[PDB]
Amino acid sequence: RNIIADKYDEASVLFADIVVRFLDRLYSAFDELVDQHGLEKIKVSGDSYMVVSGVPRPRPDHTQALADFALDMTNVAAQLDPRGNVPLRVGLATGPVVAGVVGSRRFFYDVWGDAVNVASRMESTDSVGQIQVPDEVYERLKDDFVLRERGHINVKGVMRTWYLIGRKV
Repeated sequence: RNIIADKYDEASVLFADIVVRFLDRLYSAFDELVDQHGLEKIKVSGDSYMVVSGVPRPRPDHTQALADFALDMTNVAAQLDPRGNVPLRVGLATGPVVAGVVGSRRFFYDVWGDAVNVASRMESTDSVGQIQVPDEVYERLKDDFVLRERGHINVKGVMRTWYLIGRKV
């Protein structure tokens, strides 16, 4: 009741692993590749890379479409590392799969109110480089913080706003 699942008698699957800054560099190029070849990257846990061909969108040439992808992928991994040293393992199969959507559930903290609205509008009308604030936060900071007025903006009425310069040292 939480999974929509569809059988595919034949698709093509690719797993890669290479296998902080370095990882993200490669993977961007792989993502670009996936988009170039018009293929589908599947989210998987723990640093391994997975691309599918023929799913969700069937392709008469699904295996070879993937094979071509794999060949580019090695040519990118090839160079493009740390010192002079990228070790990429890549695996391909073609056969039946099941594909579809998993209905997981998450729990997040969230906040609502006028303060959220006021904060939103303070950001989106802020002057670049500044921290913009209403009267209410000004009142709370004036003693310990130094602030300079901006003036009266229409906030989707009319409010006075201040820039927050810094602490008082």
